[PDB]
Amino acid sequence: AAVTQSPRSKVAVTGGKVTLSCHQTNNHDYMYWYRQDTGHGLRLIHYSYVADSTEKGDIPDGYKASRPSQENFSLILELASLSQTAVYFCASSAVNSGNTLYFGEGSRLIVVEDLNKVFPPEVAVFEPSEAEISHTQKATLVCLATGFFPDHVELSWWVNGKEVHSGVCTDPQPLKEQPALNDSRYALSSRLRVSATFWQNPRNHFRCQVQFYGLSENDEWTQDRAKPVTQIVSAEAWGRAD
Amino acid sequence: GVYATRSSAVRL
Amino acid sequence: EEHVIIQAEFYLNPDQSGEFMFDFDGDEIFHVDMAKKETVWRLEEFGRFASFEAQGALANIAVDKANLEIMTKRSNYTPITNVPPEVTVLTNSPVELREPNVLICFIDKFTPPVVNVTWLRNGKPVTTGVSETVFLPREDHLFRKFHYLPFLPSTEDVYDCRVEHWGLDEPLLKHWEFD
Amino acid sequence: DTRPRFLEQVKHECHFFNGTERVRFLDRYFYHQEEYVRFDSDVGEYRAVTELGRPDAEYWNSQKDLLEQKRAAVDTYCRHNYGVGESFTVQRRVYPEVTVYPANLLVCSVNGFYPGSIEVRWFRNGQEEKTGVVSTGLIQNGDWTFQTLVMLETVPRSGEVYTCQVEHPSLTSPLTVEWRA
Amino acid sequence: MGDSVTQTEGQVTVSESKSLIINCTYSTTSIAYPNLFWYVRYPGEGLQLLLKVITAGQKGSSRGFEATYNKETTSFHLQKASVQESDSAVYYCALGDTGNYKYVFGAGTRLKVIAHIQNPDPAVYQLRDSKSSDKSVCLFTDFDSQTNVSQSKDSDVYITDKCVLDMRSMDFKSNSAVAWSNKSDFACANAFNDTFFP
Ligand SMILES: *[C@@H]1O[C@H](CO)[C@@H](O[C@@H]2O[C@H](CO)[C@@H](O)[C@H](O)[C@H]2NC(C)=O)[C@H](O)[C@H]1NC(C)=O
Ligand SMILES: *[C@@H]1O[C@H](CO)[C@@H](O[C@@H]2O[C@H](CO)[C@@H](O)[C@H](O)[C@H]2NC(C)=O)[C@H](O)[C@H]1NC(C)=O
Ligand SMILES: *[C@@H]1O[C@H](CO)[C@@H](O)[C@H](O)[C@H]1NC(C)=O
Repeated sequence: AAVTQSPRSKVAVTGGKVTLSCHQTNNHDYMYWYRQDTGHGLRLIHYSYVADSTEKGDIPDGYKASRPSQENFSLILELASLSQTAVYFCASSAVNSGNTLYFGEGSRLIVVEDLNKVFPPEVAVFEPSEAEISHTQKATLVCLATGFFPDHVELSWWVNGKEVHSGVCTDPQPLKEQPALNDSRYALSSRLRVSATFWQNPRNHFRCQVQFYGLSENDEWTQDRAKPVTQIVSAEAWGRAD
Repeated sequence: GVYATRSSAVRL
Repeated sequence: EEHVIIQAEFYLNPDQSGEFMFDFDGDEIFHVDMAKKETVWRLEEFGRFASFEAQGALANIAVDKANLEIMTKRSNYTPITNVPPEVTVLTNSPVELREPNVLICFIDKFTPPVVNVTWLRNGKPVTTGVSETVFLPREDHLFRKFHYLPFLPSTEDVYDCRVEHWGLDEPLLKHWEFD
Repeated sequence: DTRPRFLEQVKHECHFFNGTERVRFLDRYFYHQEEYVRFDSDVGEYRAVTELGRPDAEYWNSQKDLLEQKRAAVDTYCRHNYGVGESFTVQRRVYPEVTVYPANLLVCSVNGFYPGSIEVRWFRNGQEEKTGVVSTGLIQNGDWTFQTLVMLETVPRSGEVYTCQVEHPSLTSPLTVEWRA
Repeated sequence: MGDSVTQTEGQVTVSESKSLIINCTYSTTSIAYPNLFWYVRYPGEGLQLLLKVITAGQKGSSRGFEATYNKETTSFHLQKASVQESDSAVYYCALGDTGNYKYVFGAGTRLKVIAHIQNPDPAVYQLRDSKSSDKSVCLFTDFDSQTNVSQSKDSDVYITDKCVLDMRSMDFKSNSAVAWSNKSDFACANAFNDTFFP
């Protein structure tokens, strides 16, 4: 609401131009662009405290900034490199707020070498075992998403058309199917646990939804397969009385 | 030691 | 023990001149070179014991420039009335022939903070060894300033400190001679 | 170039009493030479000094995060900066140089000392004079040193001894200079 | 030898209703008087302020978290008495200098909240696909919070770590892990490794 940046996800090729936009509605004087790496933390790329001017931060190599008005601060990558894949965060602050930082939602950027290594996921749901039912009077459904690239996916469970959360337990991060390669496709699973009687109701509908982030429009696609755009892939199952 | 800047407030 | 530290800023339109300095008990700790974006210490020793991030001063200056534009319009474009300076010339040490000394030109009680100061010897300009301070705040919110001239006293040399200011009708000449 | 000028000033002020034990902070805004709004740490809010600053007082007092910094500046700014330069500002001591020379008037020239708190005395035959003693007062050279001149209106008699005595926090025992016939 | 914020490295896993303490100390050479901040980043969301303190000696608190600005030991340790399922996020310790642009961030600490179990019943089960009954997966579940799941065997078998509970789950909190393969010459008993294994 205060600071909004776009796009939230992008996939681009090496040597291509990527620009990240950032808008704030707080009339703040400072704007910043940070980079989020898992082992390094949050590093400053460029900042601005006055319009039409930009100051270089700590790691400005390979990035360029521009602040054409007090409300907008863009980050331009002239020739995108593999080293520039990270989550980019925009921020603002002003003295009238004591220079506390306000952050945007984040821009997750993945850069690849051929753009044809991105695949949407394949989703399947597995029904509970009778052994669990007889032993614990509980039923655990397992969802499995495989063969997707990049690993930017969000998984959710839907029971009778409404999202559920109680009983859901998802993996912390996807695992690499080919952990030796730098272009490995990923896999992710999640568990939904209910009562035995709830699963034994044939009127109860279970659906596993996987939000995938991939290509956008205006991306040249000349492959036999379908263009791996940002989409949702789903797998469902119905309860069984016996 | 490092001197602190006290900030000037911004009107309007 | 009574002490006063002041962080003093001004901004001047339409000259677009800004200043940022710290005052301790009437003396300058440091100011920021707005052009070079650098901290300048009044005494070189100060830079061995303390430091300052100048971008804080540049931030305050950009804010003061924006506040001034809003205040100019809110005052219905009421401008400043010039106040001419008082000028006095003294030495920092009792004078003796050929013993090194310094002429001090004290420019005081004036606004806006813009002046032209010139040292003259026998009516000709001199620049060897000269140095000067920035504009120093006064408690009545006018300004003061020092200009310095190291020199060897003689019976045959005469000196003048020539200051120009928009509040003066003609350049003010403050004269100094041996004894 | 007779164009009109417009002057913005800002003074952030830290007043120290008994070291850093009492501290008063002032966030002061000026238009030309007119103070129009100020924050006093003893008040806790911005107050308009003139009607020209009533909009700024009302708006800034609505910025609670702005007030939190000002209300804390006695600690986060005043006492902080005091400590940062203490060793070369509060603790600065420079010895005065003392020179006596005849001007029927004797001058005692005390030059180059810091800080300004000083006492200069004239003595005639071991007795301190009070008539005919005039002083320039404290004169700031602009470079962290003071000077001061103290004149003695006296009728020099043969054998009389005149002594100038300077007391200064940088000295463990007063400095004295003598002038005779 | 400059500016730095040192945080608890990597991840930190805690069970529900249990205490938490995240380490944060700092060392500065170009800051004047720091303000101290904790920022939190929940899954999917961006960064947002959790708490802050302006003057040394005082503490901020929000959502049951607490941190004290301590200038004696230049620390800002984040604490919470009873952790909730909604407290799973990445926590960043930071300091800023209010009069300029400077900010120093720590490397961030990930919090994983898991189920608190006092009646464990560790066992593995076998599930079938709802479309082709040929595909199958194994499920290790109902184990205590002390159990650590090893991950290896062969490169054509996959195993996940302990799952993180849903941020807004309020029931059926159970630790679980899943394994699957394609070799069709290994079963759920051979996978992973007193429990149950039918
Ligand atoms: C700037 O102009 C406004 C408008 O003329 C001034 O406000 C008026 O001030 C007079 C007093 O001199 C009042 O009698 C009026 O009622 C005010 N309002 C209006 C609409 O006229 C304001 O005082 C001026 N500011 C300065 C600094 O002179
Ligand atoms: C200080 O001296 C300069 C001389 O360079 C004066 O400014 C220039 O000359 C005319 C007057 O002779 C000014 O009107 C122009 O604005 C100046 N031209 C420049 C600077 O390129 C300046 O006005 C003097 N300042 C004062 C306060 O007397
Ligand atoms: C001056 O400073 C401190 C205050 O805590 C103390 O040493 C001393 O008692 C103070 N003097 C007075 C008169 O309060």
